[PDB]
Amino acid sequence: NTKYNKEFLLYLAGFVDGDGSIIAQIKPNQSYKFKHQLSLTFQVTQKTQRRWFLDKLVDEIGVGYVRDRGSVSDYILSEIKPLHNFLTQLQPFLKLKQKQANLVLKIIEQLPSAKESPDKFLEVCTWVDQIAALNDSKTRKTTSETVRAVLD
Amino acid sequence: NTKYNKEFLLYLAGFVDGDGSIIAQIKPNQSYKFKHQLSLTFQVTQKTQRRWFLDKLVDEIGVGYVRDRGSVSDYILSEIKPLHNFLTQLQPFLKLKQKQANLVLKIIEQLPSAKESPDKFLEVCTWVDQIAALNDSKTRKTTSETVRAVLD
DNA sequence: CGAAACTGTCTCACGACGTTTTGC
DNA sequence: GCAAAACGTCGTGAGACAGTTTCG
Ligand SMILES: [Ca+2]
Ligand SMILES: [Ca+2]
Ligand SMILES: [Ca+2]
Repeated sequence: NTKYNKEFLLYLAGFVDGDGSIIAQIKPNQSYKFKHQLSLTFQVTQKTQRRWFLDKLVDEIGVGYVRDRGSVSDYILSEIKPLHNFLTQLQPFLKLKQKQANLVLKIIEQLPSAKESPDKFLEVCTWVDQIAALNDSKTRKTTSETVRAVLD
Repeated sequence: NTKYNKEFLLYLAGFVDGDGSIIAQIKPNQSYKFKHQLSLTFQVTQKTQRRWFLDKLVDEIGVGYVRDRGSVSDYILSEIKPLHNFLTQLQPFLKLKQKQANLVLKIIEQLPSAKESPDKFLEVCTWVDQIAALNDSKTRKTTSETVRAVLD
């Protein structure tokens, strides 16, 4: 439950609004009660020759990791608890991705809840829809509508 | 000669390191003495549906303008004086583009002497080589080397 | 089972120039 | 003659997912 310096949050919020992404996904997966996993991800993408900057975010944020994918790299943070702590503090300084950060926080708080009702889980999936709508979504497939394959 | 708020600068620096570009160019033009114009530009690019963010920047920075170019728009700041003032205050919070910022600042401060000595003009055209090397330059064509057509 | 990771890629939304036209 | 504006383009450097797997 680390407390972040405001100057750091202000700059990073700007950077996140730029090269960052706040993602919410519904991943079909049979091992789950509702045959889908609710996935949340905070990420920052950057050309690999500049990964030092992402590695630094790992150290500064105190959690997450950097993944290499060729000419580009990403700082990824998915652990729900640290993500909630982080987005809570980052959120007030965001200008382009604040709505989605808030939706993510809202989803996180409703996870245990939605993981018990086919309709509560479906409501949460509705939140995921909104986040995707707010992002420049171009290759999305699984939506709350598709999860509504739960009826039967 | 406007003084910007620190939290505004902190956020913007991060956003600039993300979607911005600090540019220096040598534009071949016959109307100039040394057949080239020293052009400097600070710009922030964004998908046109988010043009409001760029329009808002024009108000917050107090100078500059937004141009449209298809699916994308750009906030542009070229006026050398407000540019110098703006970058002077932003530069300390930059992390990926701090070097190019200080170089632009330096080019501006040396512009006057650059007009006289055809040799100082080439040394300034050096500063611009440096800036392009720092950016992810890939379509550049006019360098200090080409300027050396100042040999007759 | 389920939190989180490992792995790959579609379609841009940017970055970083260049070329031309003004205007004092 | 130089500053600032206009208008147009190369080649990504991002964003935003998808899909399958690890293992307490
Ligand atoms: Ca962006
Ligand atoms: Ca960037
Ligand atoms: Ca970007």
